[PDB]
Amino acid sequence: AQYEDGKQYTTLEKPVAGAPQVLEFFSFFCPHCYQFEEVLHISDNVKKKLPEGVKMTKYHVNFMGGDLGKDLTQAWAVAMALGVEDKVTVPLFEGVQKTQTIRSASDIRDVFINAGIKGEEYDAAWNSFVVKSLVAQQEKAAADVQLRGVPAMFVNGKYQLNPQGMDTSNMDVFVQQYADTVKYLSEK
Repeated sequence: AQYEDGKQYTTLEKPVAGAPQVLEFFSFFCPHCYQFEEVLHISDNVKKKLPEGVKMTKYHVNFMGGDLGKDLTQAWAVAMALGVEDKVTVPLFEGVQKTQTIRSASDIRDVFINAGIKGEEYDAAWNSFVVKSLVAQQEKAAADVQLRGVPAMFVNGKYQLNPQGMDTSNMDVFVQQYADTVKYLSEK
């Protein structure tokens, strides 16, 4: 077949019930994740090809970057709670991987302040039990699929994208292959 298990995707032997339709995991410490965001715009290109009626979910993971890794998972919970993902994603990536100016929870906070989220509002969210449970949700989703690597994308709790199985001579062609695979898996 054109799309084959073990080629563009793998199938989870232990499927995950109730999982989000399109679920992406990333880390601000993750170099392919940086590429996926700034150079490839994977999430965006996937969304443009998904059917009417599907929501996309993106969660941060703990297993990279130790203490700062966890802080970032909490900050991403804050970003989801306040709905400011599209404002902090790039400066967090660049602060961690490019300028390396993010070294503490305070430095993460600075990114949000510079993005126009008020201090009061950030700190209130940071310490909120709504953010606690959003952190809990990120960890649980990752735990359910035994996640040891990012970037990762899962479709309907049953299929995992396999970007290693797609051509990388052309960045554009890779992105469309990725997105088309998501669509196909989606319709499966």
